Amino acid sequence: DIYSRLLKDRIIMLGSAIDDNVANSIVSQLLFLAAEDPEKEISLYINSPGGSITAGMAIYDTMQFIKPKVSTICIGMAASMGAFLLAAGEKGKRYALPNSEVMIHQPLGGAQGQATEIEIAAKRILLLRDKLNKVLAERTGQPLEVIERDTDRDNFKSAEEALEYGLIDKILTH
Amino acid sequence: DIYSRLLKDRIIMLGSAIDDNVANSIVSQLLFLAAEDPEKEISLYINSPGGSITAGMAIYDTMQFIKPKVSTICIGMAASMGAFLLAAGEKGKRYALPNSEVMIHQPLGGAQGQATEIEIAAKRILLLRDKLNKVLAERTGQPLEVIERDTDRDNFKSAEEALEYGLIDKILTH
Amino acid sequence: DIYSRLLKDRIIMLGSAIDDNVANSIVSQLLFLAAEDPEKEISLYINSPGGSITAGMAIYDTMQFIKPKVSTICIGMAASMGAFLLAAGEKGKRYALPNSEVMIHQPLGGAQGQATEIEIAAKRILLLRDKLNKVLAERTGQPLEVIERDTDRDNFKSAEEALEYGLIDKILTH
Amino acid sequence: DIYSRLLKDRIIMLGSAIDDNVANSIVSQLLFLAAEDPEKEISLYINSPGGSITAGMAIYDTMQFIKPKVSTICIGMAASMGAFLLAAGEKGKRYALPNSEVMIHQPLGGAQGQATEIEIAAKRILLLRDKLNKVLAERTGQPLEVIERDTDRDNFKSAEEALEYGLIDKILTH
Amino acid sequence: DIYSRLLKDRIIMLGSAIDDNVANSIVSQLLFLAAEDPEKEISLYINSPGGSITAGMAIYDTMQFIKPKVSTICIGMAASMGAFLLAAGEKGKRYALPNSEVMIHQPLGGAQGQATEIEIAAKRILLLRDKLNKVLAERTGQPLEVIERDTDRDNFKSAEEALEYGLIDKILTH
Amino acid sequence: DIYSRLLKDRIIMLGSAIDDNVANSIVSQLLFLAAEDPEKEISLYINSPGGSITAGMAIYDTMQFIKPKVSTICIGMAASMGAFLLAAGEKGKRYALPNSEVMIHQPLGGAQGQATEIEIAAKRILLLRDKLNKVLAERTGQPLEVIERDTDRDNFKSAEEALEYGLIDKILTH
Amino acid sequence: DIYSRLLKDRIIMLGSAIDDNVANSIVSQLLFLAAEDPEKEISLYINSPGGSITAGMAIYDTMQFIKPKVSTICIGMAASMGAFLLAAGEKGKRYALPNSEVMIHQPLGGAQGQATEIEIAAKRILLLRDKLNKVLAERTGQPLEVIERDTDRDNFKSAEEALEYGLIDKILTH
Amino acid sequence: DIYSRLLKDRIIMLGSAIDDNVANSIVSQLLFLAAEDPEKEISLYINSPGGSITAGMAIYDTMQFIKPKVSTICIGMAASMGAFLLAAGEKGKRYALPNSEVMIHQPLGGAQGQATEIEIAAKRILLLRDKLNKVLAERTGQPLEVIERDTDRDNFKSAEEALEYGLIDKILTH
Amino acid sequence: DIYSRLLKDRIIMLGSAIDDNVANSIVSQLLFLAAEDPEKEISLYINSPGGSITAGMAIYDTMQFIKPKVSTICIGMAASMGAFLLAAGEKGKRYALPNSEVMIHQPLGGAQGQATEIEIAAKRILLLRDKLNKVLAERTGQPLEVIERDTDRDNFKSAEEALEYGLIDKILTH
Amino acid sequence: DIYSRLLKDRIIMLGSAIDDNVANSIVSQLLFLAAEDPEKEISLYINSPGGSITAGMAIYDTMQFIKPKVSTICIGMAASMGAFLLAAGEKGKRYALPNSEVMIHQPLGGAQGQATEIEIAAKRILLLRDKLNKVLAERTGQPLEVIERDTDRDNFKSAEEALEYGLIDKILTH
Amino acid sequence: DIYSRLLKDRIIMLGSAIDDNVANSIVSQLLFLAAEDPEKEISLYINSPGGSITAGMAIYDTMQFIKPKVSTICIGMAASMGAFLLAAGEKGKRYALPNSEVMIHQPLGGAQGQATEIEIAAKRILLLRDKLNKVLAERTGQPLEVIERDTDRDNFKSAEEALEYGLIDKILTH
Amino acid sequence: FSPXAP
Amino acid sequence: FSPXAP
Amino acid sequence: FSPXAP
Amino acid sequence: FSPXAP
Amino acid sequence: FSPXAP
Amino acid sequence: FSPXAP
Amino acid sequence: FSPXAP
Amino acid sequence: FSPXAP
Amino acid sequence: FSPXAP
Amino acid sequence: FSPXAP
Amino acid sequence: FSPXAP
Amino acid sequence: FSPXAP
Amino acid sequence: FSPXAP
Repeated sequence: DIYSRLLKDRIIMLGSAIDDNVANSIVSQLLFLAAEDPEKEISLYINSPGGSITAGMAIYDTMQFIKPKVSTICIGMAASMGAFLLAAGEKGKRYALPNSEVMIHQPLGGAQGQATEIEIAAKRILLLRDKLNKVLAERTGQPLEVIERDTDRDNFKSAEEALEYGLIDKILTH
Repeated sequence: DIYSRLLKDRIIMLGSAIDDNVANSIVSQLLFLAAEDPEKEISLYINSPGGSITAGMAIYDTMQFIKPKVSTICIGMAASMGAFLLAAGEKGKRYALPNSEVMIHQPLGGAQGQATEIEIAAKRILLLRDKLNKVLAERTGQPLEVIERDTDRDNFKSAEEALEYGLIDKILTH
Repeated sequence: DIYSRLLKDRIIMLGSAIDDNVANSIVSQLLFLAAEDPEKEISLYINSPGGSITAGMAIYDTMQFIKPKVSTICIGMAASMGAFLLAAGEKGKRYALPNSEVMIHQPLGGAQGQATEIEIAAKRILLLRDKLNKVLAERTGQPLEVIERDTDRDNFKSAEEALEYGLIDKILTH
Repeated sequence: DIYSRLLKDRIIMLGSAIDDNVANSIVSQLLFLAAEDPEKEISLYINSPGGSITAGMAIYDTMQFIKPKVSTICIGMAASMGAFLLAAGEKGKRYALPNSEVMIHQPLGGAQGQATEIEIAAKRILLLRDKLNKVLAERTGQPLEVIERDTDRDNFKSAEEALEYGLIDKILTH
Repeated sequence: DIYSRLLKDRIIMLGSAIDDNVANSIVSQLLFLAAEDPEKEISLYINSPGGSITAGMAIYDTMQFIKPKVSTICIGMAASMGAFLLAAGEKGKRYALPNSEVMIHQPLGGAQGQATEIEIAAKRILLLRDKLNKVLAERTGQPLEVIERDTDRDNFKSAEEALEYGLIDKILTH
Repeated sequence: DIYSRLLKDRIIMLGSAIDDNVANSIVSQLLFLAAEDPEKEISLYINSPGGSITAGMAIYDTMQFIKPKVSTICIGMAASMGAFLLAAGEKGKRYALPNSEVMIHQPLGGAQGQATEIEIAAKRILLLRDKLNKVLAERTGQPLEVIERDTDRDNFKSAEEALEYGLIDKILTH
Repeated sequence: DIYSRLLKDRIIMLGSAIDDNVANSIVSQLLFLAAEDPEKEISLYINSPGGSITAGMAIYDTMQFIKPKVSTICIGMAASMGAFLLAAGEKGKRYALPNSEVMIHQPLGGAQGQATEIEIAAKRILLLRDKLNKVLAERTGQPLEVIERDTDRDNFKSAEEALEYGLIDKILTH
Repeated sequence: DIYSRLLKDRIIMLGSAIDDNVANSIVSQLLFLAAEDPEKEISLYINSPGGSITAGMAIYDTMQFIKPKVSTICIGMAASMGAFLLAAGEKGKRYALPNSEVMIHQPLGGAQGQATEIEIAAKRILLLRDKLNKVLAERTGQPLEVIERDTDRDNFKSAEEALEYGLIDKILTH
Repeated sequence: DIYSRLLKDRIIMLGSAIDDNVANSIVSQLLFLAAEDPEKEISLYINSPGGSITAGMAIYDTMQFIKPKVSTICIGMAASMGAFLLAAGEKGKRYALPNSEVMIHQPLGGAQGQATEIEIAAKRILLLRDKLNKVLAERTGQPLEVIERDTDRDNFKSAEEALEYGLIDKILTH
Repeated sequence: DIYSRLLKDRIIMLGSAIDDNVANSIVSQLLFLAAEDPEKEISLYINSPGGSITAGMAIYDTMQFIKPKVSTICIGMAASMGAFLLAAGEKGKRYALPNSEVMIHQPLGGAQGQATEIEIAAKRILLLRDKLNKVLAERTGQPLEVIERDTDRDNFKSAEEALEYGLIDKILTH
Repeated sequence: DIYSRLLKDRIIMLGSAIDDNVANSIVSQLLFLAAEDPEKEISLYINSPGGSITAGMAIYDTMQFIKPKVSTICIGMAASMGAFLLAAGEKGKRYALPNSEVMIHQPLGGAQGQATEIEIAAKRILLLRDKLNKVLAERTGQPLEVIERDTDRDNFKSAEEALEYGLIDKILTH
Repeated sequence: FSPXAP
Repeated sequence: FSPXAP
Repeated sequence: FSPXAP
Repeated sequence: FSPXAP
Repeated sequence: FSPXAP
Repeated sequence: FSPXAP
Repeated sequence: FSPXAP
Repeated sequence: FSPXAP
Repeated sequence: FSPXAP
Repeated sequence: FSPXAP
Repeated sequence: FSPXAP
Repeated sequence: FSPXAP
Repeated sequence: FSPXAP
């Protein structure tokens, strides 16, 4: 398997929407690689449209927990939680290819039923938007107010723009 | 038509779920009857499971606007906004039959999309719950805190219980 | 219209499952006929499989409210709430044809969601079973314990058996 | 297989909704690991939305039966019976990651058919809610009345909140 | 309307499967015609595949109740309860056209659920088969054992065969 | 495979609804294990909602045929034929975990078509109910009349209640 | 017909979503009433969720073309183009009932296919948003920048708030 | 596997629509081959209808990043992003077979919802059309204005025409 | 009927997509009105998205055949063949309301099957595009080359723009 | 695998409709076999109904590119592009079995949308029909005019007829 | 009704696909009009895509049977049997509007089952094609060989081309 | 359907 | 349905 | 529903 | 559709 | 909806 | 839509 | 599930 | 399919 | 997720 | 697909 | 994707 | 359909 | 299923 080969060289591929399955796999791989060598850095290649917030945070939390520094490479598209994960890479080791695309926005969800239930859902997602926005702010250097404003609607960025924004540190060329 | 006959004697039948169509019809009939004779009271027979909040308030607002006093009779079941409308009848002229059933609860709705959009929906339905609860409190005599608590979940009441609660004033027997 | 002709002679036909529509129609007709002549009895012909409990009680409550005595004739089948209505006819004036079929049983319903919500539904239907059983007991002469037992499962009865049970008073022959 | 590798190091992954299949697998793994070494503790990683009550209890009962101490780690989300299982971990060894989410609530079910059948279902689920709430109470330290109240509706908790509540003992950081 | 014209001359058309609607209409027409003139006979033209047992008996019971003699003419096909109704015509006045077809068989039904419930359904349909067979026996002259045997499976008969069996009294020719 | 490992230690897992496939597999495994060693007991772990009656009896008959004693463990839920199989375990070796659930009830089925055919189905299922109830009575110690009564409707039992009833002999704890 | 009666008194009811059919009907009625008496004002009752932009402008353009002054009454809900139409009523004669709801937002649409085609759609809807916002600004008195900002997302307003905003001129009470 | 054999000789097959999966596989293979020997050229065989823009760019960006020169061979059809990739081959090493077909056109997409959201989508796809057209212009030698015009609608080209346009450098014959 | 009233005053409403039914109706009305008075002009109100080409030409050909001059008024939207029909109005009597929208484009169609069959369809639609464009050119005053270019893609025009283009002669205001 | 065995002896089986997958496989096999021994001829067994034109040409172009002579055998049916491929076999080495069937016809396709788009599709398929017919003419010896005429509609040919036409060179017998 | 008005003036409208219903109506109208006045000509307006062959011939045969001369007017489109009927109009009185379209082609059908059955269907449709072609030849003046050739595939004709072909005699203008 | 029904 | 309903 | 509604 | 149909 | 609409 | 259509 | 099953 | 394919 | 689970 | 790719 | 990831 | 049916 | 099948 081509991917299993990449894993042998400490490279994890997040190239599909993020759901609990994908998340559990990535997490296991991260813990595995960290177990084999807590020194050698790990590379997380990203080409994902995003997905579940709790799934992404599972990945994020693991990236932070392990000792190895996790570098991220945006290849193709890094949208929503995928973009979040890209920004979460080890400071100084967050890359993107020349024509990569990075999109940041606010959480998506739903609420059905009684006003009380809708309120429960509303508070949760609004709380998540804040938790995410705060981390983005720390990781980018942008003030919270700026993140809040810029993620109000789908915000597509070129690699050059992602660099200027603080989402990535370097664009891979040749 | 049997109903057209009832209209000739100032009786409006709300015997279906409440939607904009039903609401507009009831509203037109109320204005019509009030136009023909602003003195003779009007009778609104109710056997509805409820429906749209804005549709019910259209009916409610019209009941209040016209001079004729509107009496309400719960025949069969008066649930949700139907129960609200029953309670909205002219004080002293709100009836129910021996085996009628009256159910009060909180508004039902939905929200899809961005956190911001879910928040818009949440505030709206929560505001509506308050506006409705306040009127119920005034109409029943129950304190707001009591209405809020008693409508948290589907609250089915017998005619005897509806009377004790202040939703109706008298039970029709023989 | 053949039925409109029967209405001219104070005969209401309940020959379909009982839903809010049917119920509202029957109720209106009852009130109408009672208005035209509060003395002449009314005949309710029944051939129904039953239906909504609240719908049936709307009919029942109206049968009791009006002055005219309401006689009931079971033609074909009188099951569930239809049987209840048959039994509700004016004592001494409840009929059935030679091969009529009368079936009594307990209420049917459903509950979905949280334990608390299922409990709400459970208490309601169990309460309704009691309310109905009590009236059946009064109308038949059977003790409540007997009604409770005999309605545990679908109980089909011939006209002869319905008569012996106290559901009807006389079998029409020739 | 990445998971088979985790099993080699006594780590079971519950990262999908809980159904009989998942439950039987987890149970088998627990008995297996306990057979290989009844001394070495076992780690149950949880990222599940929950599922069948009887399935969760199969897992729970097995966690209790075996000698090895079972530690639980909430990664991502631990909702419903998943949260229950998280709380069931060996006291002092229940963890969650910084951005983990823990949600507790009451059982969900359904009932169709006769009042008697609906009642059967009602008693069962209400009994289950109690059995679960009692264990939660013991495991958290919260009094039963508190658990009953706090689980009435979907109750989402941050790792910090889960810790304060007594659902977990420690938050993994770095 | 062509049929309304036939009704003016005391002819009722049963030319569709028999359901409660059809049954109620036929019954009403029978009572109507009997009301207008309890002396003049009524003609029931039959071309039906049959239908509901309780619906057919409603028609049958009414045919028996009224004073006017009801003659039956099988035009096309008279199957199942339609055949039963044909046989129910006034003795001596049961006709069929040269190429009419008459089919008699046993009742059809269904049972779902618990053994107890299946048993309830079983007893009912078995009781109905007997009640019907007994009447057929009386109406034809055939002993019950013969009716039971001959109706075990779909039994198609020509007009000549229906005559010999005692289902009809005369074949209309010219 | 985790289950294949359990089979190596004479443990068969019945953890899915019971259909011919499941039944044939269990039967084969029982015969297999009995062939390898007609002395060492076999353990049948149960977590099933039940299923086909003829499928369960295939398993039951095999449990009885082979020399090795078959012990049964209810893990999770043992309903319908699953509960029957649990009760069928070697007297003295029938277990259940603390929060296991055991449900006994009567057979479920269906009948479509002619009265004669419905009767065929009725007699079969009623016969099966008796055959099953009789064995339950022998296995539990409860008199037949008691089994017949207690299985009329879904009867859910806790492990403590299953023990008191005679369905199991011991509750596994620690 | 109740509505036809309202038309006789110069009252048009817009109580359904706005589509070309509804629009053409309203337009015809407006032209009709204006033809009968170009002096007597006309009343447009509104309880609509909105609909097609071109359909609403057809109505709007007709409201402006005819000599009679058109007063608008919001009963129930006036959302999207319905709110626009409410605001379009004759200055000083725009009403709403105590519990009416008024919601303003930006146009909704869709684009599929080639970038060039999507651009065609984009320019159109953006142009429409401006045309609408400008008229709203003139009708309310609010500066364009304010309308643009306040309609960015669903903006629900109470009658009191609609009055303060300049959408209506008076709230009907009693 | 036949393809695995081609990979052993540095040949990657892009013979299916381009989606994230296909893209990630191709990218991995390119990095793999480049790792094994950064000197030996790699051959990308193309027979694809195209697909995701971000997926194609992932492939494109990788083709550019690695040291090995990537030659492209159009076999069958090279449409949309597939044609783009063909044109992206190492200058001088872009081939096509005698009857190959090459089709270039503009990006395809969609937009749903609010005008603001449609505008977000519009700007993105229009930006992508430019980014792609610019590269095509560089790779072919055609001025941008020409590429823009020629890709306005599906532009099918024969191998001879692809050669004249500058999409390929040579046609393989024999 | 409101429309029947408009017909009494020589006004035909084309307010739905154009299909053979609509077309035949419009054509009949035109011939009818022309028959009643070949002198009084007729007014065709248009608010249509367009439709069948042969259907529109049926209308167009009839507009030309009859003596009465046919004036057209665009209310709401006049797209595709609807726009064509608007342009077809009597020169000098083609109107549009202030916010009307007029859209012109090329014909839409489909072809399936053998190359020969696709060619048949192709020639037909291309021939129709020409026939239509030529008439548009005559009616507007624009040269054919201009019509051909401007209708290549959906071309939305404001009333002011429609006037400048020569599609209408005057904008109705007040 | 039986087919893998045939490949070992340089035999490729085209026994399914031709799609990109099939095409890529055949192409790979051809290149593979040619790589192993550019001298030994290869045998392509054909029993296909045809398929994609670009897919078939991928196969055709590869047959021509490689040095080994490719002989073709029609077994069963060789229709459409399959027949084309059969005719493409090395001159003198094109076979068919006694009862093989060979069918030639023109390309099949579809066009949807604007006249301009339909025209794009029309030109393409018409161009393809010509390219194919020309090759068929060269391969068979029939003049183009003859191929064009004979492929206008489905033209089924026996092996004897295929031989006389020049599609094959010899019929295999024994 | 607008059409009923046309009938009063001897105008029949064939403006829908031709099926037995349409055919029977047209036939009845033709016989009716012929009965009222066997002298005054009748006008058949056509705008149909065609339909059933036996249905069209029913109309055709009636056109020929009656004494009144039947003139035909093609308005919109006259395809298949509709075109046949247009050509069937009284010689010298067959018209079409300037932009009418006339399409002639061969019969369409289907055959399923045994070779013998397919052959039955084949002979029938082939016989019908001849019968129709022969009449077309007589009506147009074109030799049969020409009709057979020109109807081999869908042959669309302008009014000018229909005139030149002999399908119509005059084009209506003004 | 007479003679004799009616 | 008389004698006696009506 | 009179006496007294109407 | 006259002169001359009718 | 008068006084005053109408 | 008069003055002047009609 | 031992002690004692196995 | 030999003699002679192979 | 060690130190300390494992 | 050599000479020359590979 | 090295130099330098790895 | 006369002369002669009717 | 032995003794005795096998």
